[PDB]
Amino acid sequence: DEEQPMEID
Amino acid sequence: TGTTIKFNPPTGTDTMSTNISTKHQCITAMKEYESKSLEELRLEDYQANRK
Amino acid sequence: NHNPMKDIEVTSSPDDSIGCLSFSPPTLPGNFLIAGSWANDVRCWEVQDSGQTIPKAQQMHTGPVLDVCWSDDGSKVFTASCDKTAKMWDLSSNQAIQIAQHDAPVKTIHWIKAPNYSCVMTGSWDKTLKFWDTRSSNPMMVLQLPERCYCADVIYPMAVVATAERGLIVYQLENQPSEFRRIESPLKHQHRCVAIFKDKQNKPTGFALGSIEGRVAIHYINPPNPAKDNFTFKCHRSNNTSAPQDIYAVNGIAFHPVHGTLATVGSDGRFSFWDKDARTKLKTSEQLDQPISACCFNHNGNIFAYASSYDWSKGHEFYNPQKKNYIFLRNAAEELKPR
Repeated sequence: DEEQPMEID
Repeated sequence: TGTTIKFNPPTGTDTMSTNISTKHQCITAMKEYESKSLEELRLEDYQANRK
Repeated sequence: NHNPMKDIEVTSSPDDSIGCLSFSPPTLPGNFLIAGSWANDVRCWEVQDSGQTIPKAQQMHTGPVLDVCWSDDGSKVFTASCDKTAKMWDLSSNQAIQIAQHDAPVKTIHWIKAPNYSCVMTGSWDKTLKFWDTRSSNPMMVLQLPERCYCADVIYPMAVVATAERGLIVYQLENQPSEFRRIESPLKHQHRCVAIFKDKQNKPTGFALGSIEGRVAIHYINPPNPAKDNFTFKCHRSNNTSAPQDIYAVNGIAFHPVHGTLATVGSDGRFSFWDKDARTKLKTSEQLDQPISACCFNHNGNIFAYASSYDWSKGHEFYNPQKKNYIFLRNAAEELKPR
């Protein structure tokens, strides 16, 4: 799949 | 003991800066259940035959 | 629909929801998979390089099996159950004996191979962490936990235990198990899964921790700038839509043994692959018609096993004994290679 940035707190 | 109380997802808020509204789709997020674990509740249901 | 990823199904899968998975060590030739279920059984399949599964043996507890693990030589399988006991299961003879007893269900079981000792560690809802030599009925060591044990992991020389009420403790294991540090937990809601990860030299260096609120924490034991080097990230959520976001529980976390990347499986019925150094999401599966209850890797990281099972995330009313459970196998070595 498609590498994406993480949603970091 | 057990999950006799109906499941009702708690409402909350998170950020994505703008807040967004959220639903906690896990029973132990409820106040009636927050002091027990998923497995703990399930065993309690099994021992009472609430399947 | 049941298998949206078109992955391989383990034939003769458990009758009830699957609680735990475990692959054989590298000291065993080939690959053997163990699963405990809520029908009180422990089962063992041989996975074959072609992908075919062969059921090899089954043992029995008197209550649901919550955890399983192997011994370093791959000769014994250890099982932990809600009947408040844990068993040692000799595969060649197919006999199993009791080696541990608690006052509450036994949530976690791990094998410690230290240069100078070997034992089984059990973590239980009776708020104790106990270690057994598998010969004596008396535990070799007993430590008190801050509340009920919810999940744990071991990679010598380190152990991590997470409990109810955000209890989080790291253990040092050299010579004799001892409490190393009580961590002020980075998560604010129920702890659910923990997995230890190693540094560039195969040295255990920190852990990943999953809560019920769609969050995983990355925690280094001793980093140079903990404010920036430790972090949490959101996962197993819904979503272009203003409808409220649906937050599911993180059910399992496992690290790929060679790439150092990680997998998480969730009550949302998906698995996601992650690179915690690049802080990126590598893949997310399609949705399965029920939660993913557990996951794990084989010894060389060429089989990703995940279990499709209800997890009681919505209580008793959403349980369908009618509905089948599966264990799926996926080759995700290339999928989990960084960059």
